[PDB]
Amino acid sequence: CVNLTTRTQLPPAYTNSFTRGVYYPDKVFRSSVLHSTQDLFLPFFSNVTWFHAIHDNPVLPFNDGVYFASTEKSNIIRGWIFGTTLDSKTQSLLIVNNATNVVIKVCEFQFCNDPFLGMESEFRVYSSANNCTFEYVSQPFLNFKNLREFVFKNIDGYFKIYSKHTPINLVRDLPQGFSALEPLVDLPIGINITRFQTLLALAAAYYVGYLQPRTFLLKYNENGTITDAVDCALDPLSETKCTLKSFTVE
Amino acid sequence: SKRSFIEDLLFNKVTLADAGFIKQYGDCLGDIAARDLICAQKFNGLTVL
Amino acid sequence: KGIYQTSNFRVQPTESIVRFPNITNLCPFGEVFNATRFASVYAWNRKRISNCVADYSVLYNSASFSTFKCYGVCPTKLNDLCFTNVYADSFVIRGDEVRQIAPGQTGKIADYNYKLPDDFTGCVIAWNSNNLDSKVGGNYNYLYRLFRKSNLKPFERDISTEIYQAGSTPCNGVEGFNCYFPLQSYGFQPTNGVGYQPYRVVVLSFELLHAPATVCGPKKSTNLVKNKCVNFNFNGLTGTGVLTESNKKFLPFQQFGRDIADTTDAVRDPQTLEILDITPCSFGGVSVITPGTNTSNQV
Amino acid sequence: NCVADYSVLYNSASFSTFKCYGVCPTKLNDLCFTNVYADSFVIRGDEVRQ
Amino acid sequence: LVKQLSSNFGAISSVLNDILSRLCPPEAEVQIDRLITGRLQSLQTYVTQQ
Amino acid sequence: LVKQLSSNFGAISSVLNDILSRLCPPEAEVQIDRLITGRLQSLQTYVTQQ
Ligand SMILES: C=CC1=C(C)/C(=C/c2[nH]c(/C=C3N=C(/C=C4\NC(=O)C(C)=C4C=C)C(C)=C\3CCC(=O)O)c(CCC(=O)O)c2C)NC1=O
Ligand SMILES: *[C@@H]1O[C@H](CO)[C@@H](O[C@@H]2O[C@H](CO)[C@@H](O)[C@H](O)[C@H]2NC(C)=O)[C@H](O)[C@H]1NC(C)=O
Ligand SMILES: *[C@@H]1O[C@H](CO)[C@@H](O)[C@H](O)[C@H]1NC(C)=O
Ligand SMILES: *[C@@H]1O[C@H](CO)[C@@H](O)[C@H](O)[C@H]1NC(C)=O
Ligand SMILES: *[C@@H]1O[C@H](CO)[C@@H](O)[C@H](O)[C@H]1NC(C)=O
Ligand SMILES: *[C@@H]1O[C@H](CO)[C@@H](O)[C@H](O)[C@H]1NC(C)=O
Ligand SMILES: *[C@@H]1O[C@H](CO)[C@@H](O)[C@H](O)[C@H]1NC(C)=O
Ligand SMILES: *[C@@H]1O[C@H](CO)[C@@H](O)[C@H](O)[C@H]1NC(C)=O
Ligand SMILES: *[C@@H]1O[C@H](CO)[C@@H](O)[C@H](O)[C@H]1NC(C)=O
Ligand SMILES: *[C@@H]1O[C@H](CO)[C@@H](O)[C@H](O)[C@H]1NC(C)=O
Repeated sequence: CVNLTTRTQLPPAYTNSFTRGVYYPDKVFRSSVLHSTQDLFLPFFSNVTWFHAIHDNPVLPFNDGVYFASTEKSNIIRGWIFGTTLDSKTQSLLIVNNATNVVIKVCEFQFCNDPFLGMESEFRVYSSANNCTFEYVSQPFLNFKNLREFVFKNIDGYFKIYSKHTPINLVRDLPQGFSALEPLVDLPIGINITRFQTLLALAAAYYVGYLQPRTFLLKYNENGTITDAVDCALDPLSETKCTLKSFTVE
Repeated sequence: SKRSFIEDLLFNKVTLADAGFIKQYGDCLGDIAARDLICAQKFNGLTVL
Repeated sequence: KGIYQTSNFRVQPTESIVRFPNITNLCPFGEVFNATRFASVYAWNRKRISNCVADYSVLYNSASFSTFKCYGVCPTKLNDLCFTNVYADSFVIRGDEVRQIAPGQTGKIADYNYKLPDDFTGCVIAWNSNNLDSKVGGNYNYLYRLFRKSNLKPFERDISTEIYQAGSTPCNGVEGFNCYFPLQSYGFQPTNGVGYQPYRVVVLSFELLHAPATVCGPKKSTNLVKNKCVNFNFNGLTGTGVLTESNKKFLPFQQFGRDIADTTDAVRDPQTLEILDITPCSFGGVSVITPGTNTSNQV
Repeated sequence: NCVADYSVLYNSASFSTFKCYGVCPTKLNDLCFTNVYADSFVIRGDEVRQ
Repeated sequence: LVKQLSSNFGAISSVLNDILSRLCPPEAEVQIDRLITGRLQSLQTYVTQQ
Repeated sequence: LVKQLSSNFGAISSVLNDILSRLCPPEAEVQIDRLITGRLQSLQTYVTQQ
C-alpha cells in the first residue's frame, strides 16, 4: 500500500479521564439499588492520551482491555485493528465500517502502513486474507455532534465490546457528563491480543485510556439505568463511600 | 388523639420508617413501581408485629 | 394458654405450569455430530447454535457416546432448561487425550491446542471414530501443536505455524537444529492401539439463566394461571409462587429482574412479551390465640 | 537433584491415566518438592483402577 | 439480612430454584447445605444482635 | 484469635498461599471456603464476646 510522507502532527496530547469508563457488568435488571462489583474499569480522573488527525495514527499496546472514545461529526473514525504482529503471520481482529456495512473479521491480514477509506472511494487498509475463521456483516445503511465511547476487552476467549452513542454540542475536549456503556457484542474469537490501532477515512480527534482492576459502586435508579458511580481506592473520600456502601457520608 | 402539643412535636420530629403499622397485601401489590423495603422484608418471612 | 406465631404449613401448591419460547425448529445436531469433516485440534471449530429445540434423542436412536461429562449441570436436569448462548467446540483428538479435555487437566492438548475455563459450565461429549476417520497407512489430515513458547488461555486458538526455537539457536524462522516445526500429525490406523485411535469430541459451552433464551429443551409449554400459587417454569427458571401482572421497562438484552435480595422478582413471558411479578404463596403470618389445653380446644 | 519438565514425555509418550491427589496438575509447574519417590511396577489393565 | 440472601456463600448461585433446576440431589444437596448454613448463620447473628 | 489462624478447619493447610499454589479453582475454592467460614466464625465469636 501507499506510505504517508506529509504529517502535520504534535506530541501526544494528554487529558483527564473522569466520570467516564463505566459499563454494565452484566445483563440483569435492577433498579433503585447500589451494587458493588470488581472488574477492569477505567480509573476516574486518570490520565488519558488525546490524539488528533493531522491538519498517521500510531499502533498502541492492548493492556488488559482498553477504553476508547471519540467525538464525531462526519464519521471519519471507521474502525480498529487488534493483534500481536499485524502482518498476516497471526490472526488479527479487524472491525471496519465503509458507510454501507459494519464488517468484523479475524482473517490473517497484511495491513496497509496507512489506512484510508472513502474520501469517497479507495478501500485500502489491508493486502492479504488467508485462513480466516470468522466473518460478520450487517445490513446496508447510509463543533462535533455525536460522542461515541467504546470499551474493548478480551476475557477468556471472548472479545467483549461495550458502547454508548450520544448527541453532544462540544468541540474543545471531553464533556464533564456521566454516561454508562451498555454491552453490545461478545464475540468468541480465542485470539491473543496485545497491540491495536485505529482506522480513519481520509477536524478529527480521539482519546485512549487503559483499564485497571478496580472495585466500583454503581447506582441503579428507578428505571434501572446507571446514573452515578464511585471508584474504590481513588481517594480517601471515595474509599469511605466504597466501604460504607453509600454515596452520602455523614 | 390525646397526644399533647409537645408529644405531637416529638412524634413529628422522629421518623418511623415502617410505613406505619398497616401494610396490606394489596398495598404491596400496588406498590410495584418502587419495590418498597417493607414489602421485600414481608415476602421473605420477616414481619413486624 | 396464650398466643403462638405458628409456622406456615396451611397452603401447598397443587399443579405445575410450563412456559417456553414458541420455536418449532429442530436443532442442527446432525451438522456437528454427523459431519463429513471435523476440525483438527489446533484449529478446532466453534459453531454458534441458535433457534433450537434440543431433544438429543436422535443421537440416542443412532449414536453411542463413550463419554458424556457435564460440569455445572447434571444431565438429568438438562431436559427442563433453556440456554442463553450455546457454542459447540468440535474437533478430533487421540484416544487417551480424551482425559485431557476437562477443567484443571494438563497436557499437550490442554496446554498447546485447546483449553477450558476452570469455571466451565457445559458438557463434553466424546466417541471413537476409528472406523470413520482412520484409514490404512495413516491419516495425516489431523494435526496438533507440539511445542509452544508458553501456555494457552481458555478457548484460545493459536493457528500459528512459525518455527519454534527449542534451543538458543536463532534459526531465522526456518527449520534447523534445536528448532523444529510446532505442528505434528497422528498416524491413525484401524488396527492401532485404543489409546491411538481417533476420537471425535464436541464441547457444548453455554451459560444459564442470565440472559434471554433462544435454544431450549423439548418440554411443551402450558397455559398460564394468574392469582394462584403454582409451580412455574420460565425458560428453565423454575419456582413456586403467584404470578401477577406488572409494568417493567426491560431493556432488549435483559431477561430477568431482581429485587433487593437478588431473588427473581419478575419474569418476561417468552411467548407473550409481558412482565409478571412473582409473590410467595404463603404470604402472611398466622397466629393462634387459644386457652390452654386441659380446658378447651376452641381457638 | 532434579528439574521436572515432563515435556519429554509430551514429545514422545502418551499416558492413559494421570490422576493427581492433593495437587491438581496445572499448578505442578510452579512447585518444588521436599522428597520424591517413584514407585514403579506393571499390573493388569483393569487393575489400574485399583 | 435481606441483602444476605444475595450471598452465594461459595455456591454457584444464591437462588435455590436455579440450583434445583440445574443440579440434582447427590451434589445439589451440598450447595443447598452451603446456602442453608450461610443463611442460618445470618439469622443467628441477627438474633444475637437483637 | 491469632492462634485460630493456625487451624485447618478440615483443610489440607491453614495457609492460603499453599492451597492456591497447590490447588486450582474448581476444588481449591472448597478449601478456601472452609478456611473463610472458620475464620469468619472465629471473628464472629470474638465480636460476640466483646
Ligand atoms: C465500526 C464498527 C461499528 C459498530 C460497533 C457500530 C455499532 C452501532 N452503531 C449504530 C448506529 C449508528 N452508527 C453510526 C456510525 C458509526 N458508529 C461507530 O461505531 C463507527 C465507527 C461509525 C462510523 C464512523 C451512525 C451514523 C449510526 C446512526 C446514528 C443516527 O441515527 O443518526 C448502531 C445502532 C443500529 C441502528 O439502530 O440503526 C449500532 C449497533 N456501528 C459501526 O460502524
Ligand atoms: C500473546 O502475545 C504476547 C506477545 O508476543 C506474548 O508475550 C510475549 O511472549 C514472548 C515469548 O514467550 C516473550 O519473549 C515476551 O517477553 C512476551 N511479552 C509480553 C509483553 O508478555 C504472550 O505470551 C502471548 N500469549 C500467550 C498465551 O502465549
Ligand atoms: C513503505 O511501504 C512499504 C510497503 O510498500 C513498507 O514495507 C514500508 O515499511 C513503508 N515505509 C514507510 C516509512 O512507511
Ligand atoms: C497525566 O496526568 C497526571 C494528572 O492527571 C499528571 O500527574 C501526569 O504527569 C500526566 N502524565 C504525563 C506523562 O505528563
Ligand atoms: C464495503 O461496502 C460494500 C457495499 O455495501 C460491501 O459490499 C462490502 O462488503 C464492504 N466492505 C467489506 C470489506 O465488506
Ligand atoms: C423513567 O420512566 C418513566 C416512564 O417512562 C418516566 O416518566 C421517567 O421520567 C423515567 N425516569 C427518568 C429519570 O427520566
Ligand atoms: C407464540 O407466539 C404467537 C404470537 O406471539 C402466539 O400466537 C402463539 O400462541 C405462541 N405459541 C406458539 C406455540 O406458537
Ligand atoms: C447420523 O448418521 C447415521 C448413519 O449415517 C444415521 O442413522 C443417523 O440418523 C444420523 N443422525 C441424525 C441426527 O440424523
Ligand atoms: C494458511 O493458508 C495457506 C495457503 O494459503 C496454507 O498453506 C496453510 O496451511 C494455512 N495455514 C493454516 C494454519 O491453516
Ligand atoms: C388438668 O387436668 C387435670 C385432670 O383433668 C386436673 O387435675 C388439673 O387441675 C388440670 N390443670 C389445669 C391447669 O386445669
